[PDB]
Amino acid sequence: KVFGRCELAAAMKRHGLDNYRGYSLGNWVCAAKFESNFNTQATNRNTDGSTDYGILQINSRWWCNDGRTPGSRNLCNIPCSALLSSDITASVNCAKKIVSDGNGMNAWVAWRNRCKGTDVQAWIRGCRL
Ligand SMILES: [Cl-]
Ligand SMILES: [Cl-]
Ligand SMILES: [Cl-]
Ligand SMILES: [Cl-]
Ligand SMILES: [Cl-]
Ligand SMILES: [Cl-]
Ligand SMILES: [Cl-]
Ligand SMILES: [Cl-]
Ligand SMILES: [Cl-]
Ligand SMILES: [Cl-]
Ligand SMILES: [Cl-]
Ligand SMILES: [Cl-]
Ligand SMILES: [Cl-]
Ligand SMILES: [Cl-]
Ligand code: NA
Ligand code: NA
Ligand code: NA
Ligand code: NA
Ligand code: NA
Ligand code: NA
Ligand code: NA
Ligand code: NA
Repeated sequence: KVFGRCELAAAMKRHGLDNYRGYSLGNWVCAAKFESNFNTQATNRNTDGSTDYGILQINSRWWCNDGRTPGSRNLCNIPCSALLSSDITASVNCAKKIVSDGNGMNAWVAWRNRCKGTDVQAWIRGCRL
């Protein structure tokens, strides 16, 4: 599923991401834009052989099991495929664990490089929330 910008903002807010660990909703929407272009089915392979899955490109190195990432962990206790669902529950629940692990949203390189310090409010501008 490819979410609309405000559609995704609403879904994230409902799932408790607005101001989760202090990160306003616009941060999450911005992260999602640059990670996946709002596409739940997005996948990308990392240089180390791990793979990123879903709207927030959660990595199989630590967070989900895909059966093909040697020496990796599955800290969200989910098959990586669950992160590709049209229902973003699994992605959000896992993102909550990731963002709580010490480095906040810096875990998402694209957030650090493209959203951090920017006017992220613009990402939820005009949305009925
Ligand atoms: Cl779609
Ligand atoms: Cl957009
Ligand atoms: Cl809502
Ligand atoms: Cl915001
Ligand atoms: Cl992989
Ligand atoms: Cl994801
Ligand atoms: Cl990696
Ligand atoms: Cl594995
Ligand atoms: Cl594990
Ligand atoms: Cl599994
Ligand atoms: Cl959803
Ligand atoms: Cl933080
Ligand atoms: Cl990570
Ligand atoms: Cl900011
Ligand atoms: Na899009
Ligand atoms: Na497996
Ligand atoms: Na799926
Ligand atoms: Na999803
Ligand atoms: Na889900
Ligand atoms: Na950018
Ligand atoms: Na930017
Ligand atoms: Na920010």
